Amino acid sequence: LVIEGTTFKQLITAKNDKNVKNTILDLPDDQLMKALGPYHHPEGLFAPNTYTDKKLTDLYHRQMKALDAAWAKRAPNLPYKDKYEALIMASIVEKETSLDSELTQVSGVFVRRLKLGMRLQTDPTVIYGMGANYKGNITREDLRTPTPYNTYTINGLPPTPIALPSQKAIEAALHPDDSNNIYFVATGNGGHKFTADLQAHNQAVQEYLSVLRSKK
Amino acid sequence: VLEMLSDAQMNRVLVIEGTTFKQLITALKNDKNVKNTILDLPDDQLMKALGIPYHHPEGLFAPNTYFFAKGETDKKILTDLYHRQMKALDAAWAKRAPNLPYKDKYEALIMASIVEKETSLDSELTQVSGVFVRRLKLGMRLQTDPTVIYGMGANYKGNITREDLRTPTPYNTYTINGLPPTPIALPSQKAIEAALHPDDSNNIYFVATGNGGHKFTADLQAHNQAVQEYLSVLRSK
Amino acid sequence: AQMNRVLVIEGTTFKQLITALKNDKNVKNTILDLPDDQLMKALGIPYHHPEGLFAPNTYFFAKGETDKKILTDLYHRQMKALDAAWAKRAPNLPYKDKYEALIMASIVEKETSLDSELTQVSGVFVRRLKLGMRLQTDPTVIYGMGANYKGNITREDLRTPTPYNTYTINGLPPTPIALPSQKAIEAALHPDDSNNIYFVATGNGGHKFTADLQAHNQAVQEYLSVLRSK
Amino acid sequence: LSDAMNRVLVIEGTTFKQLITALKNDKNVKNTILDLPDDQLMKALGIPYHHPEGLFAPNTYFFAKGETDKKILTDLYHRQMKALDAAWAKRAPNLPYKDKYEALIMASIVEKETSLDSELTQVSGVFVRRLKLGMRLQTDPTVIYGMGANYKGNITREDLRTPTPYNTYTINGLPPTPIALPSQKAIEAALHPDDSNNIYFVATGNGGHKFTADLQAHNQAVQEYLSVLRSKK
Amino acid sequence: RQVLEMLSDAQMNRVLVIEGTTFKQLITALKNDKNVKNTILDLPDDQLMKALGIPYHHPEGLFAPNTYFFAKGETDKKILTDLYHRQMKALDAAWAKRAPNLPYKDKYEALIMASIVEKETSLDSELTQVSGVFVRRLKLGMRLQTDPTVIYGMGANYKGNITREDLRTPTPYNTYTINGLPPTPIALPSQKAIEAALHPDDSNNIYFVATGNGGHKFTADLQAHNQAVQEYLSVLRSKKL
Amino acid sequence: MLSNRVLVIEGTTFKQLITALKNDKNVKNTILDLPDDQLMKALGIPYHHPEGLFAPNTYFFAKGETDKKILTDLYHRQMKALDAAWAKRAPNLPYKDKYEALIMASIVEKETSLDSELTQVSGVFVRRLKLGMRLQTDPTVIYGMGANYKGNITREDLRTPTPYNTYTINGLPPTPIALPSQKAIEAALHPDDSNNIYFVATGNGGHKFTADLQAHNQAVQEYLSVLRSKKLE
Repeated sequence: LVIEGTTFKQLITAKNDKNVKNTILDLPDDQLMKALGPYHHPEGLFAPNTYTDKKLTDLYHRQMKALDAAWAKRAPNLPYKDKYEALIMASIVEKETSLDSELTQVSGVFVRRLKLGMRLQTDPTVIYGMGANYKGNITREDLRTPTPYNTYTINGLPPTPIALPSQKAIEAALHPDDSNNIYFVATGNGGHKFTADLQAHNQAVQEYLSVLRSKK
Repeated sequence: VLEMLSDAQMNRVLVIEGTTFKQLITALKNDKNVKNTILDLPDDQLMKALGIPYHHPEGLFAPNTYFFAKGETDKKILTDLYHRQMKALDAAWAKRAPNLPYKDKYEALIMASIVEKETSLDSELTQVSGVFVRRLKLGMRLQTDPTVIYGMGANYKGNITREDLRTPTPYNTYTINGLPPTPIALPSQKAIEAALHPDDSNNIYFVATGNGGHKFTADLQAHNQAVQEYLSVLRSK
Repeated sequence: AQMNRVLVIEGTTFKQLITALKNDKNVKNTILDLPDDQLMKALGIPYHHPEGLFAPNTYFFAKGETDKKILTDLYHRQMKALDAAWAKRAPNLPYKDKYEALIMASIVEKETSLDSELTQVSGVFVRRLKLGMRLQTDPTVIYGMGANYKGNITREDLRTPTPYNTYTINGLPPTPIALPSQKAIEAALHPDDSNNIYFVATGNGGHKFTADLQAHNQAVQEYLSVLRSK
Repeated sequence: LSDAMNRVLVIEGTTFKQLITALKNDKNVKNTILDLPDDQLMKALGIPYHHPEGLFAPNTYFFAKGETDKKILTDLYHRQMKALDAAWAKRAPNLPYKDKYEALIMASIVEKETSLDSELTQVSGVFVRRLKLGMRLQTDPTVIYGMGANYKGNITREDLRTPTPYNTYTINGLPPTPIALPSQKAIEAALHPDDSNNIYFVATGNGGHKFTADLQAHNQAVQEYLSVLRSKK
Repeated sequence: RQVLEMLSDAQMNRVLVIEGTTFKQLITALKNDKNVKNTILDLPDDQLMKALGIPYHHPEGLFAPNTYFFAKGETDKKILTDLYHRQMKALDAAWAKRAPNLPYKDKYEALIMASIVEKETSLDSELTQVSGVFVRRLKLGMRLQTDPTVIYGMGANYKGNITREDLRTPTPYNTYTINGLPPTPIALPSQKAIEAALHPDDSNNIYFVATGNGGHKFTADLQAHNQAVQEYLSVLRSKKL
Repeated sequence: MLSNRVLVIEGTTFKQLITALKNDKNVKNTILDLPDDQLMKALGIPYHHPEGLFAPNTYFFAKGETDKKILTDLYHRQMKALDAAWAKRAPNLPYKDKYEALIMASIVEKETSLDSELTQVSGVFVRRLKLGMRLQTDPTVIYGMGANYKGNITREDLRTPTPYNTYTINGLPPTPIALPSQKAIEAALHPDDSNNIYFVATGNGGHKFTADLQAHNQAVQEYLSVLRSKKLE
């Protein structure tokens, strides 16, 4: 139905079914958030799972229930002011990995960065900020252009989520791993290599280059 | 392939997460399709028969739904499950987090079995491991009931008593310091990964809520608040 | 007839070819298991090590033919191609003799899959040699690791001074590292006119070539993004 | 192979006019605008160039029987500009082309000067260097093209002596337009010349050429080729 | 004149590698030599074999025992590469001239057997005999049952004792539990041991045991072997007091 | 559930399959160069000739696997198919045993490319057998000539008596002539309800089936005209 990591817009169009008619679906999103019954932007507020126009409503409740549960049992000394920032981070974490085993590790990388004052420098934020201007490839001019969601230029979390996060992604966002790693790069054989200093990261990226050549 | 992912027409062997080696032994002894070559070995003689350099076999065979040729020898299957489990354990050890209190990967497997038997929700795996990991670093005894059951062994009739908790076995983490001598169950790859990637927290206590989860805490007064609360809730049902 | 076919594909090793003839019923094994020095002496080839000296192509031979005839003919075809290309070669090339050209042809072969880019790759390496820079080409490191190569290279691998490691050695490796094609040899002898000394895959089938490390690093980042989307 | 059956094969080195005549004499292709003057044809096809030469890619094309000419040619033009844009984007530095059109012109010259792929880069080099040194390209296909209709399959000494806009013995630099339809390999070669000092070359008679940087070696080679070509026939 | 000049060669450094030694002993002895420059001695063994150009994965048995002479200040890589070349020269010479119907797949198996034979005897006169016993055993499917192999397999786990429990534990090198040759050599064999591995003696003997007075007794049936073992037990037991 | 991709195509010969196994790095060779009698002895197959006994399909076998497992499994798969089809066969068929059905299946397989027509071809041959007519099928003549087949057939080839020549012998050939698919086996055992005893290729895909010689000859004339028209250059 709605798979973790998908866009809100992705769910909005999938408006193209017999069972759901276009009642409030083509309304502007701000006025639509007013109409649906409390966030200004709709991204991240609907729970991905394998489950009338109103049903979105059930998913929202299912999503907020999940977040509330996760926020209630959350870990101490987290750099989140409120549950919304945790949801933003959960979205960031979700699209940065496909393996559950690494969720906490990814979360750690970003959580620690926030506490250390570092920019998150995660590509999905910029891809999201450009949206329809994304041509399947990222260049230096893309990363240097200040967007509201550009985590290479801004400090801290972006204003909103960038995708629909899962319950596992929320819990991971609220339970980072105990490590010093603040970098990670795909291994090329499935997964990521996490590191704590830039030189180790560049070694890992070079390893990723070699495996990717070998995979050719 | 996507069915190689779920490890012709053949026999379907299943190893369930949290299960003991011995249960697997009985399940193969109760399968026609596997030939009984070595199922009644003493554990020392069986570890020698399979080539496994460990003295005791617990925890060394990976839970998963596998397919084996109808008629396969038992040793074939046991060796392959051993190789798969050690593949997972070596992989997890290679990418482990720093400053872990494990002398070697065997201790990681031990704790992975403990964590596996102590938790029901994957979301809490890292947390449970953390509580135990921190305890090991802080010198606290693990005080986990599944270890006590394992230590009682044949003397376990599906229920434990206060005398059971006070009775010194080699596996009783209320009486011994540190990890027990061997694993106490067959851990999943997720439990091994959790054992090697504890969460960033101060909690060193936890107790079940009753709906599959637990309340985690960092101080004994808060732990005791939560436990008396759970005792009250669980008694009523 | 349906006479025996021995297929030699470009980029394969001599060892692969030796095993391929040793696993053929139709080919007689007279000298196939000899050490390389004695084997080259047995065939009359004046080189000490056999890599790169046998031309890749699809050959047909009579069932029961000798290994020595087959290898002599492959050596003669490769040397025909090499002498021809060397005779018409470009000026000012940094090769002492045709053997060094063959080494470079093997490197180029294993470093590229599109014909259109062969000369450019050759240029990159030719220039590096004229500039005194190390070639820093991974296929040589793979060859140096040999049987210990499992499809991945580690930092300890790149630092290991093997005889073929172009990150640690200066110049060309001691021998070729594969069986090069004719076009790869021609490219070795006709580098392109450019200042580029770096290249990295684009992700869309080709490579991006550059002359400075900053541009190369931008290109590598672009490749990382492209591979991420797919 | 390029598919959309009718097999329109356009071989590299052919002229645009040849392609137009080969399509007007094809039963399977509908003839709508092939007999219009070329300026009107370029306006009708949407192409922004004044002259059509070199802008339609040689290849083995398979269309639907009964296809319109405009589709066939628009597809060929778009394919050529795809190749040309890609090649210009990845081109070598310090090239003497002001824009991609000059590169395509040069690709046509190179294509008409060689039959072996092995030599394309070398041919391009010889000419590219010449452009940089101010030397005239002195390539005969250009003069043939400049004579145009007055070319009956034979060239005379005064033909080479007569100044046409396409005569590279009399003009300095490149001719005003391409002289043939260049292949993808020829465009790439034009944009990636070889590193050599050679500025002369002459055919061997077996399909290849001898390249050199000095006139005397060139002259030895030219006489040898002259002898072989006379003695053969 | 210069015939005896060649004790071995490469005022002068005098490296000496003894028969029966392990690779590891040689590397440590090169690290504790002032005159040998340590450029690559501290590498892992796989990467070290690759650094030297050696195509074998494991370094054991590939460096020839002899008393050599190198320039004072010589690099380790020169030393090890030349010792490797000398060992492979000996091995190729012996493999090319080897006896027929031998149970070796390749020269590496011969080198493994040479290492075993080297560790199993100290008298050159008996080399051929020992190799014979092991060679014949391979043809008959019998396990070599040689203690130096199990010692090598136990590695650090060896305190000077071989017990029935030690002999019963499966190692990759345990010739009581595996059939055929171990995965790698277990020591550095000498030229004589390589040749002996490739030139077994003509007999039916498939058993042997130390005599106790220097040498071994070889036998063709187990009863003779057990009588000989009893004789060796008595001889050494008396030497205990 | 498509049974390293080892693919055996319908209508291919056994000899082709052996060569494709012998031309594989991924499959190790133990008995591929044995004579066919001795190799059938090796695999345990009780038939004297190996043709027709191995099922075409896309397999994706495990690399570095013995040929004997692969071929015994293919033999068993096709013999399972054949027994299944024989058990459910149509009544009054002129086959003495399942081997004749397999032979006919091979003939049918090599005689048609459209699945829709299998039964029809099958019918034509079955009826012919009941009426004593010769099958007069060219793939049988090709197989009978064997190594002597140069891609072309002469009238003397069709007139030369081979053991497999269905222009000269009555009934089925001694063995199959290719490896038939299961669809072909079933069609061989389920002929169509018709009186047609002739068929000829159309040249535009398919065949024209008829019940009388004059209609068949008309169809043959049309096919000859069409096929001559298609091949010009």
